[PDB]
Amino acid sequence: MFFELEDIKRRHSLYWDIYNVQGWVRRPDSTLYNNVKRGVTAGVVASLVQENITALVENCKLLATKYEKPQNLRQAATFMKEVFKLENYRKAVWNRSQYALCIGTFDIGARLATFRWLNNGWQRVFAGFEFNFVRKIPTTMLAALFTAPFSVPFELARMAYYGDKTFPKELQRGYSSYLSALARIPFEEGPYFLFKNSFPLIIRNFFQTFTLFYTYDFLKDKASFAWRVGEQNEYACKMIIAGISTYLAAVFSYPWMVTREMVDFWPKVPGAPCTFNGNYRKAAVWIWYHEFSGNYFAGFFTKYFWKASPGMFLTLMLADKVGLFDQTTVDNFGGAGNNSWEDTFV
Amino acid sequence: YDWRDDPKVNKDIEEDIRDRGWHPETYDFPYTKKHDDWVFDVTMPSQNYQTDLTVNIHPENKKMHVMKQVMRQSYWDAEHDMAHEYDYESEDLDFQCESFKSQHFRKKGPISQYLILGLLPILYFGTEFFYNHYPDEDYWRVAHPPPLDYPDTDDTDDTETFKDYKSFTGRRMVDTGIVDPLWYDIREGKKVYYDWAGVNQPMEDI
Amino acid sequence: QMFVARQVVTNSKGEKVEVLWNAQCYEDIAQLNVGFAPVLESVDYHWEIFLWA
Amino acid sequence: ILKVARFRVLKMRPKISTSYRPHGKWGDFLACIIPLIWCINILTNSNLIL
Amino acid sequence: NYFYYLDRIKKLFTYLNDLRKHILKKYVYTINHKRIAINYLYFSMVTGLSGAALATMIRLELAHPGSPFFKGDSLRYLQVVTAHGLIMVFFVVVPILFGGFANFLIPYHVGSKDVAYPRLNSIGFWIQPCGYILLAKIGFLRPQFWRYYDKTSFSFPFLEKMKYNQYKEYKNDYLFYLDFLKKEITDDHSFFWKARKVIKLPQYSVFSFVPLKLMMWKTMINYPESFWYAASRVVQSRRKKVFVTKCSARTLTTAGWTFITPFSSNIKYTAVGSQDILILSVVFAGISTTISFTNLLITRRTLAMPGLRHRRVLMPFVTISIFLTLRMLATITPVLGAAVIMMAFDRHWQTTFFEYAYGGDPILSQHLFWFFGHPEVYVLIIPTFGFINMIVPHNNTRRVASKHHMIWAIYVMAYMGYLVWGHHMYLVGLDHRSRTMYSTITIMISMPATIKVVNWTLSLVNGALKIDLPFLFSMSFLLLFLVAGFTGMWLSHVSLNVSMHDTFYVVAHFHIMLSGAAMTGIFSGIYYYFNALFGVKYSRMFGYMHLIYYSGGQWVAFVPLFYLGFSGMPRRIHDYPVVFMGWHSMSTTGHFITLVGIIFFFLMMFDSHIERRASTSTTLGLPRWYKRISYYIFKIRYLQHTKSKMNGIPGSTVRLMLINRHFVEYEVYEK
Amino acid sequence: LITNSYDIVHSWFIPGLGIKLDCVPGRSTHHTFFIDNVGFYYGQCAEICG
Ligand SMILES: CCCCCCCCCCCCCCCCCC(=O)OC[C@H](COP(=O)([O-])OCC(O)COP(=O)([O-])OC[C@@H](COC(=O)CCCCCCCCCCCCCCCCC)OC(=O)CCCCCCCCCCCCCCCCC)OC(=O)CCCCCCCCCCCCCCCCC
Ligand SMILES: CCCCCCCCCCCCCCCCCC(=O)OC[C@H](COP(=O)([O-])OCC(O)COP(=O)([O-])OC[C@@H](COC(=O)CCCCCCCCCCCCCCCCC)OC(=O)CCCCCCCCCCCCCCCCC)OC(=O)CCCCCCCCCCCCCCCCC
Ligand SMILES: CCCCCCCCCCCCCCCCCC(=O)OC[C@H](COP(=O)([O-])OCC(O)COP(=O)([O-])OC[C@@H](COC(=O)CCCCCCCCCCCCCCCCC)OC(=O)CCCCCCCCCCCCCCCCC)OC(=O)CCCCCCCCCCCCCCCCC
Ligand SMILES: CCCCCCCCCCCCCCCCCC(=O)OC[C@H](COP(=O)([O-])OCC(O)COP(=O)([O-])OC[C@@H](COC(=O)CCCCCCCCCCCCCCCCC)OC(=O)CCCCCCCCCCCCCCCCC)OC(=O)CCCCCCCCCCCCCCCCC
Ligand code: HEA
Ligand code: HEA
Ligand SMILES: CCCCCCCCCCCCCCCCCC(=O)OC[C@H](COP(=O)(O)OCCN)OC(=O)CCCCCCCCCCCCCCCCC
Ligand SMILES: CCCCCCCCCCCCCCCCCC(=O)OC[C@H](COP(=O)(O)OCCN)OC(=O)CCCCCCCCCCCCCCCCC
Ligand code: CUA
Ligand SMILES: [Ca+2]
Ligand SMILES: [Cu+2]
Ligand SMILES: [Mg+2]
Repeated sequence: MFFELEDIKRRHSLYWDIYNVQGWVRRPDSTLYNNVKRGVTAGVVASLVQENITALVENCKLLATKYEKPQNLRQAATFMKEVFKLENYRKAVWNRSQYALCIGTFDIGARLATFRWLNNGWQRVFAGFEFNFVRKIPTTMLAALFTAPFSVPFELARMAYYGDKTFPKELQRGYSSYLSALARIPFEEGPYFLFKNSFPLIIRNFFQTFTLFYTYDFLKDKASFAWRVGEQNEYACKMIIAGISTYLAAVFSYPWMVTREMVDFWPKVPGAPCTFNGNYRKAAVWIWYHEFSGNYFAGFFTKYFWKASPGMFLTLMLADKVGLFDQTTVDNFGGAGNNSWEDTFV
Repeated sequence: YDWRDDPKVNKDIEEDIRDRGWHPETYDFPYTKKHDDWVFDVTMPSQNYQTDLTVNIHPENKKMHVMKQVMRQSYWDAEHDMAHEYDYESEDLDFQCESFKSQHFRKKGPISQYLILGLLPILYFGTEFFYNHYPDEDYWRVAHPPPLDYPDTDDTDDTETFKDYKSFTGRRMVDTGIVDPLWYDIREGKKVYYDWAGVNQPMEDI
Repeated sequence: QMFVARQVVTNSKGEKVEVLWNAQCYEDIAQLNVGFAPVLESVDYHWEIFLWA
Repeated sequence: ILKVARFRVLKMRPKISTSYRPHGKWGDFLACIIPLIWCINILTNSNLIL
Repeated sequence: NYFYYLDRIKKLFTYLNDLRKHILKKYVYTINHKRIAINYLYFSMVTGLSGAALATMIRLELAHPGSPFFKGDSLRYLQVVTAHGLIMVFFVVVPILFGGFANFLIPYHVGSKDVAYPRLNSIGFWIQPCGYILLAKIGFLRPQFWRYYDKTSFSFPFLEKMKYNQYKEYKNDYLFYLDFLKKEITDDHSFFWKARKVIKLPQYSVFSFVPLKLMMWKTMINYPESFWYAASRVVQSRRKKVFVTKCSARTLTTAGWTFITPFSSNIKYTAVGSQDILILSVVFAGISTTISFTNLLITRRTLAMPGLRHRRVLMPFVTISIFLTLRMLATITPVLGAAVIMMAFDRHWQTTFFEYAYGGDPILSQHLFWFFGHPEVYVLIIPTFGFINMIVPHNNTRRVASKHHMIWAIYVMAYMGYLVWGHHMYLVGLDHRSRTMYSTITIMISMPATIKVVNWTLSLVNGALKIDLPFLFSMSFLLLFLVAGFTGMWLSHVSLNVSMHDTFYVVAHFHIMLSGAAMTGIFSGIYYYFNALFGVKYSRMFGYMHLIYYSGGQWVAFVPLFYLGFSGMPRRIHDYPVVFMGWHSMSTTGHFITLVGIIFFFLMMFDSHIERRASTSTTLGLPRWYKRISYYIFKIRYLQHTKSKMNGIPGSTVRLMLINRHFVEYEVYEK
Repeated sequence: LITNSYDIVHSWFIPGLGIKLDCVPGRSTHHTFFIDNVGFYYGQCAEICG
């Protein structure tokens, strides 16, 4: 009627089942405003700590490259004090703090909001462990894919901002700050300048968000026997599960990010065609099929782990605290649990 | 000769970097081509420097060479293979020829069908449950509580339960704590479950 | 995969003969790589293990 | 388990296994003491209950 | 030419027709053992998925009390449980080992152009589908197919023939036909349905309740279908209560995979239907087995290469185990056939073989079945030991430890398992003299199993280890077997067996054995012969995921079942006390983890063919380093191969500097 | 205890006492029953019956 395809609306009759629970019921708190608010709050807080840690570590490396590393506790204390008062450190903290606000609000918040939207209604089994977690896999996969490319425009803007500072005055844009660079790049180089050859970031974000949210949600319920039967410390178990979740996220995410080094940084054989033709996707496929894992796992900690994992770990803890991973559990033999009360005691 | 089939001339052919240096169309069946041999000057010098006091080998300074991809498995030639296997019924003697080229070699073919193989557990389970609606059509549907006093009072018993909770006995039982609080409210002709009941509202009667 | 080494040995009759060291498998002809090229990869796949019976 | 996982890999310390054939003759009898004790314990406890 | 496009199409039709003949000749009409084995493996995957689906139905029903899945259909659950057991035993493990592996490997390991009976080998494969369908779909199929809300009263009156019986007499005796026609017509050639709803309408003295779809004969006359559409789901009324019966006939059930009498062999309890199909299908499977081992055993005896005619030691352990199991099947198959045939006679002819009233022996049925029953499970497991015995020496570059003793260890288990069939009948009421003999021999069986375990452990020491995915599966197989056998030895404890009989402890015991050990060995062989089967190397990534998830699922799925068994949960019960919610949810979770492992396995095969890369033997042509010269030759080539594989990545110095100076994001410059 | 069955084989199971008696039709199996404590025990049949 309105166009070539017609969305036919149809009515149906009443249908009900013996049990009204353990299926999909949308929680009242699962709303666009509430989910977005919680996701943004958790992401911003996690991002601020992550970027502050990254700035501190890199400033320490910068200072150590010109001065001997600490020899004892006293030397370590003065070394940290000098790093804190470094002029470069203060500027880095300010700029990266802005980067954290943008990333935590548009990328981590979007991931959490989408995850809550697609996975709030999966009820768990009363007095038991949630089975049929396979049903949640499509939801988490859908959320991960949908929110995967929400960080590339900011990350490329960050790289462009920092890469501009190192050019001569004639060739320097002169960005006032990260926010100014982000607001100017779209109108100067064009929107596609913030998305060209974004495969390494997109796949990295997908493998980070999917295996972090899903593994934590799965582990937080399946491993609950530790503090439900073993009387172990619930918070300690959750911290351990979060630690496992972030470590796996880093392991599954770093190899795809190594494509940047192989394609661009590895020296090129004179006269021979590029091993990967300058295509990151082909390099990722090569990494996927490579026999030796250690070859592309090198530099995992010195390059990527401490820049991403601390942020992911905090995000899970913050998300759990606010209640993004909280599911509804009700007795299936209760009043609302089932529609057949004649066999709940007989 | 056709330039459309030549990767060098036709730029629309997407080269596979993972198959560089391997041409399945050039295989022999039986494969009788040597593509590996002693390789030096990469990390171990080909010349002699065992007793050269003024020369010391530094293997860390390895120059980068062309990537060597793993050998690609042979790809079938439909017309050639079908003719090779083809035998004339009542015109060919039943025998095996001396030549070893008559051996029937296995060559990998289209990969599309293997996508269904990878998804077979999903496809099979979907057919078993969703397509056949096993064990019933309601198990996999999103659960909805029955409407108010539907289908009959003997089964639903919403009104009587509502009165029982609102009665003196019901309040006392809730005070004891053995009986949980009421989970639905009887509105003006409709039953509405509280948001804490953790259940969807009953489907409309139409 | 055809021969893993070779040597030249003078037999008791004074003639020099070539001796080749075949590649071997652990009791399993299925794992044995039947090939006719100086290549380690298992390229040839045979439907009839014994072509001539 | 610790020894195999630490030294028996090709990288660390492979060993040239020159032995052609096994020569055990009574290792089975010696090893079967442990399961034999298991059977004795099962029989003893079971019978006392019976 | 004016029909150039048509000519190209004509070539396409010729290509398709030629391809059709090529496929039929090469994959349908072929007698090649390798192709038959590959077809066997694909059939096994389909049956394995069917068995997995049946297992999922069982776990979902057992997830929590109240029958969330079958909703009170106790009979339907029992049929599904029996289908799961029979399909997995006779149509998953058996086709994989004796259908795919035996056909693919025996010619390699005996030196034969083909099996002694290429026709029988092809026949055995193409006969499997019917048996699989019969034993797998019983859960769906019932003699009472219609649901509880189908108004059969709208169709049965049409089927009734006694209504017109009065006309039958006059169709042959015309003398009084005219007098009969002169009677009063009441319900001749007419249907009247009594009121189904209370109606108070004084206006009308009669009401019509004919089915709506049967209202008009103008459309029914030319429709070539039975009058079931009228009665098929034409009423909105439903009752969603567990206590509401879904099947009117309470006898439409199955007696499990053990065929316990008189429940299995009397129509009063297990009425005609699925039970009878299982009885005949079992006889059908036995005859299929008769063709299987007859072809393979004669192939070894008549076509084995010179020098391996009688030296069982030289052959690989998988082949040794397969032949021993085939001999066991031949010895035990007739016993099962006779017992199953007697069950058929009792149900239909009422021969009263198992009726105590007039000399029948109900316990005789259990004796005959378990006499074949226990050797069957031993037949399933013995081939599994072969995979580890071949893989470990291959990757360890070392001879297997005490191959002769391991061969005799399995043999003693094979022919001593014929005197322990009664440990499944301790509580039936047999004489203590027989009871003690079964217990005493059963515990003694533990010793040869321990011999293999120590030999397996000793094969991993003092060698050159080459870690590979098949090796990892072998370690998982070893870990599962240790717990599996140990639990079984406890079941030999007579006092404990009294409490643990027909409980989930036994269910846990043999799932760790069959699902745990046998499947891990099967997957271990699949990765060991992946190049020989598919012609391309497997993908290690999805292979590792399959190993971790499949192994993890089996432990999580079946370890809690031991806790349930100790608690005291019986078997074959779909609704249980609330106190078992916690562990059943764990058991269901483990099954889904195992299913995720299965998903990875299929993704591994799909990914491998996408990679389509030629495989390279790990031994490099030197399986054994019997002399230092051989070791040097391997080292020289191994280092050269590693250099070639590393020829395309930057050196250590370049990689380190790139990693060290990767960070390029700073604020101030100019030094 | 004399255990028997009317129609088919059943199992008189009491996990608390660890007693499992198979009630087989046509048999009059005799068992010894001795509870050495004052207690209340439940049970469920442990043999497929229908
Ligand atoms: C929600 C769905 C959930 C489903 C769950 C399913 C779960 C099970 C399966 C899971 C696995 C699925 C795998 C799918 C196949 C992947 C194949 C692959 O790897 O190669 C593809 C492609 C390979 O391309 P290539 O030729 O090799 O180029 C290599 C270069 O490195 C990189 O290529 P490039 O540099 O040449 O191009 C980069 C790409 C960058 O594109 C993006 O960043 C956009 C996201 C999609 C990119 C996907 C690639 C392009 C595909 C074709 C066009 C897509 C259009 C957009 C998406 C909808 C249609 C799919 O640029 C473009 O295509 C054009 C960009 C245009 C400029 C930016 C403008 C953006 C829009 C702004 C206005 C509108 C929005 C705001 C205003 C709203 C109104 C108020 O790789 C990728 O782009 C990334 C693949 C990563 C795979 C890992 C899994 C993550 C997948 C994320 C994709 C989807 C993101 C969300 C959008 C869709 C849902 C809303
Ligand atoms: C339970 C056993 C009972 C039987 C005992 C029998 C006798 C003793 C065992 C036999 C000897 C095995 C020796 C293994 C260690 C080898 C040396 C070493 O450090 O490894 C690095 C070595 C790579 O070093 P490279 O050659 O210098 O690398 C250079 C290139 O990158 C080339 O590298 P690539 O191309 O090969 O790629 C390597 C890449 C690809 O490889 C992988 O990712 C391997 C994936 C294996 C998955 C299965 C393991 C369990 C996964 C976790 C499940 C949760 C529960 C675990 C605990 C309970 C169950 C065991 O992996 C990595 O990135 C490194 C892997 C992590 C190394 C772990 C370091 C400690 C090893 C010592 C034993 C650890 C035991 C504790 C449990 C396992 C901890 C990992 O990795 C290997 O060769 C692969 C094996 C790695 C260890 C896993 C295998 C042993 C565990 C078997 C468990 C069987 C049950 C499985 C089902 C479980 C279900 C819950
Ligand atoms: C149920 C029972 C389960 C039993 C089995 C599991 C238990 C362990 C079994 C025995 C094996 C482990 C013991 C031996 C090795 C121990 C590690 C070691 O010596 O290597 C050090 C190595 C560190 O680097 P590096 O080797 O010293 O190199 C330094 C170079 O200067 C610069 O480095 P680079 O950038 O050049 O990169 C070098 C990196 C090159 O890159 C790689 O090789 C990385 C990829 C390695 C393979 C990954 C797959 C295999 C492992 C997972 C699957 C099996 C385990 C399953 C566990 C189940 C849960 C119990 O090299 C390596 O890391 C390779 C060697 C060590 C890792 C692989 C072999 C050991 C297995 C993994 C141990 C760690 C497990 C963590 C939890 C796992 C949860 C699933 O690894 C670590 O330290 C990582 C583990 C500790 C992470 C702690 C933080 C995690 C949470 C994030 C927190 C974020 C901040 C917030 C803090 C909040 C606090 C309140
Ligand atoms: C942007 C978002 C993404 C959108 C996705 C859109 C597409 C759907 C998703 C597909 C999956 C994509 C993800 C990547 C997976 C990786 C594989 C892949 O796709 O790589 C590219 C793949 C490359 O193909 P390849 O297998 O590597 O080799 C092709 C070269 O031509 C080989 O050269 P050659 O000369 O050596 O061989 C010539 C011919 C050799 O000819 C033969 O061997 C003839 C075989 C005997 C005669 C019967 C053939 C027709 C029946 C199918 C086979 C049935 C038996 C197997 C049972 C399972 C069948 C699924 O090769 C074949 O074998 C071709 C037939 C392959 C049959 C296997 C199944 C194909 C369908 C795959 C699933 C998607 C469709 C689902 C619905 C339909 C399912 C059937 O190219 C494609 O994109 C093809 C897509 C699949 C075929 C089209 C299906 C359309 C169905 C529409 C309805 C029917 C209309 C036509 C019937 C007549 C009018 C009524
Ligand atoms: C592959 C299948 C398979 C295998 C190999 C076995 C092997 C054994 N089985 Fe089992 N069994 C079944 C499948 C199997 N069984 C099935 C399906 C049923 C039920 C059928 C039905 O009713 O439907 C059953 C039932 C069953 C019962 C009846 C329980 C009951 O009904 O009450 C008994 C009783 O003793 C038993 C004993 C054994 C013994 C002693 C072994 C021995 O072969 C095991 C010998 C090995 C060992 C004993 C291992 C020694 C251990 C180590 C070396 C490790 C030690 C380490 C530690 C202790 C840490 N089995
Ligand atoms: C080989 C035999 C076998 C296997 C593998 C299994 C596997 C499983 N079984 Fe079963 N089971 C039995 C044989 C088997 N079972 C028998 C004989 C009974 C007794 C019945 C009775 O007494 O009535 C029984 C009973 C039984 C019960 C008792 C029900 C009741 O009494 O009420 C339960 C309950 O959960 C159960 C669950 C499972 C689960 C979750 C698996 C999981 O392990 C399933 C996961 C799937 C697989 C393990 C196979 C997947 C296959 C492939 C992926 C294809 C592979 C193909 C190639 C490698 C080429 N089984
Ligand atoms: C090893 C593989 C099997 C693994 C175990 C699977 C067990 C369940 C059967 C699923 C089989 C297909 C795989 C789908 C997995 C993801 C979806 C899923 O698990 O669905 C479950 C869920 C509904 O279940 P739920 O309501 O939670 O059950 C309790 C209610 N009281 O539903 C949802 O969450 C909604 C999902 C919507 C999309 C599902 C698409 C499935 C398609 C399957 C293939 C269909 C093939 C059809 C072929 C037709 C040919 C003509
Ligand atoms: C759940 C069973 C099904 C899953 C597979 C089981 C495989 C078993 C293999 C044997 C080795 C593992 C240990 C046994 C399983 C875990 C413990 C368990 O089953 O929980 C029961 C136990 C408490 O039980 P109980 O003492 O009877 O409590 C009575 C309360 N009135 O609980 C406790 O005391 C808590 C102990 C938890 C230990 C978990 C170890 C395995 C998980 C992976 C490693 C986790 C490492 C980090 C642990 C952090 C703990 C703070
Ligand atoms: Cu009576 Cu089971
Ligand atoms: Ca239940
Ligand atoms: Cu047995
Ligand atoms: Mg019993």
